[PDB]
Amino acid sequence: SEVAHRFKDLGEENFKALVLIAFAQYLQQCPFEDHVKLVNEVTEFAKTCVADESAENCDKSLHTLFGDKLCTDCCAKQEPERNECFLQHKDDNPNLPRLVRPEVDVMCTAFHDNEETFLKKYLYEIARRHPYFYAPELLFFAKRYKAAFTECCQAADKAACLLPKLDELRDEGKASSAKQRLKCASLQKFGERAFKAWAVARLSQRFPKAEFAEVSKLVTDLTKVHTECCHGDLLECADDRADLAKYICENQDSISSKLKECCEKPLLEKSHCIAEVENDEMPADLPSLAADFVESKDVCKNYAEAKDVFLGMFLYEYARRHPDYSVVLLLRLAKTYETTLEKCCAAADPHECYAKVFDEFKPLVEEPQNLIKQNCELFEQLGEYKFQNALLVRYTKKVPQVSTPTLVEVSRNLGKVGSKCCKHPEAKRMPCAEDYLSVVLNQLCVLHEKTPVSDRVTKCCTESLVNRRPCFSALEVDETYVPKEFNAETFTFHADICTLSEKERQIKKQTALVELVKHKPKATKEQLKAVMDDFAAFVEKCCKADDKETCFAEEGKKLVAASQAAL
Ligand SMILES: O=C(O)c1cc(/N=N/c2ccc(S(=O)(=O)Nc3ccccn3)cc2)ccc1O
Ligand SMILES: O=C(O)c1cc(/N=N/c2ccc(S(=O)(=O)Nc3ccccn3)cc2)ccc1O
Ligand SMILES: O=C(O)c1cc(/N=N/c2ccc(S(=O)(=O)Nc3ccccn3)cc2)ccc1O
Repeated sequence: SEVAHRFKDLGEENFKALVLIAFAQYLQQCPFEDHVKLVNEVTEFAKTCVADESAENCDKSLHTLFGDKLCTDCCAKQEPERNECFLQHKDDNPNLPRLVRPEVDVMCTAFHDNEETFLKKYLYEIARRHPYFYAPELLFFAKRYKAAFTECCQAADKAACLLPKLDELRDEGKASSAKQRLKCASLQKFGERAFKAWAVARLSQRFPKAEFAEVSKLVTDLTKVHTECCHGDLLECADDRADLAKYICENQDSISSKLKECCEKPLLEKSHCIAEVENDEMPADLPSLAADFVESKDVCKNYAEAKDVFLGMFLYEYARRHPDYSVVLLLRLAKTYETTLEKCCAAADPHECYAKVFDEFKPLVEEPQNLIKQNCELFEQLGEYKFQNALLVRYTKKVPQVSTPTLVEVSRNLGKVGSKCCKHPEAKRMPCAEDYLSVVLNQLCVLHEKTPVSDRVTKCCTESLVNRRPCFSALEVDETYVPKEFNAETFTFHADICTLSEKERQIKKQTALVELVKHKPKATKEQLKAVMDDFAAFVEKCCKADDKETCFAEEGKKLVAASQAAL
């Protein structure tokens, strides 16, 4: 009796929350009350399984049960053809209104008037926009959301208290959503082995005192935990995630010294802590990697007798002594190793063939170090917004088939690497940057997957997970792309532009830049600035003007006319 097991282990509050997240992630377009009725039904039913497991239908699988509730094209099909359909029907870019924040008094009224509904609405709106949000982490976001409203709605300045907390949590969730999106992407588009490897590299860096067999047990469980959430099995996902947090905390002395605090925290806070713990102290006495991977007379034999274990050991051994290296780098190195081993172990004398394999790594390590430095110097100069604009023009030139909204979202997100990473001491910058850029390029990948337009995005996206950043970095301007033309409807200028929020002013200014590039992909920073200058002088003119709409319309014609025959 599955439904009872999960209701018992997770408890009423969490079960009700998980089931809702599941419903809002599948039927993203269905309204809040349609999900509320569905939640009440499964919760009512689960209670009649919790009271008596001996009841009918209580013995059915969660996959079979939840599937039914939605049906009250994918609904026609039955298990296993059932769940795969609803999965394939999840939307990374769902056509939903732009969620607007009400006034603080308004927000505090609704929370006081009804707490549960207020949080069910939060869980609903998030999950429906973010179909791959790590469900257990989402309960932690709700916990904090509730906890912020309890303190700020009773305080004197309800606004200045909550708004920064709301800004901190929404930035944190957008980041959580994007990291978890990459996890699912790695599992579904690349396979269990690609995810296994990624986790082996990270947990090796984070737990360098832990033995390979111990890093293996964790990754096996973490692969289970994440496959489940990505597949939609949110109830067992949240359970197995709690079952791993318990194991880690029991066997701390075999895993890490940075765990003591996390394990004394409540169950939601505990897993959140472990998921992002600081890497432990690297072991003092660590032999050279050459001893086992280059010099050892048994390399090829170990590569033949156990390719998965030996190559797994190499990844673990490099990663456990390289926390200044991004996981994508460590995986490029591990792949390179295996690749050189494939060649050399066929040759007459393999030892001389693969003898200078660590010298074959030398470029692969330098290239990210070169990128991070370059992009951070530009960051200290430009400050962020102008840094996004630089990336904007660069990426628009490489892949101009991509929609302006996707280019503006992604280039803004790429730009955010400077503030996020150039703050750390030079040595800590590469995992931050590269491991963050993979998350942002994964977004460009998932948004493009829905409506493929650029064959270059498709190639870099599908070709590899790990080589994605060098794949885009390597792209030059598109010389085969047919420049788009300007008209009366390219740009739309109204009075409202004047009173825009700073954020929306930037986004509007960036949106025009992408289009300007889409007009002339061979355009130069100065040519683009010249047109961007005239555009600025134009809204300055009409926003100050007596009429506004007549300036915006009259001068609007002249602006697009002057922008066409001059760069
Ligand atoms: O409960 C938890 O959240 C918890 C989390 C744990 N490990 N968390 C990890 C481990 C690895 C990563 S990772 O981001 O490097 N891995 C991946 C995998 C594929 C694609 C992208 N990233 C991220 C989180 C380990 C034990 C736990 O208890
Ligand atoms: O608002 C702005 O920041 C602004 C920025 C503009 N940037 N134009 C360009 C043009 C070309 C490039 S690029 O492809 O050469 N890439 C780069 C990247 C870093 C430094 C220099 N160039 C990068 C930026 C052009 C017009 C503007 O209005
Ligand atoms: O100073 C400014 O406010 C400023 C504003 C500018 N506004 N650019 C805009 C304003 C509105 C739009 S729009 O959203 O109506 N048009 C669109 C939207 C998407 C794709 C193509 N066109 C597109 C570009 C452009 C340059 C500037 O300097």
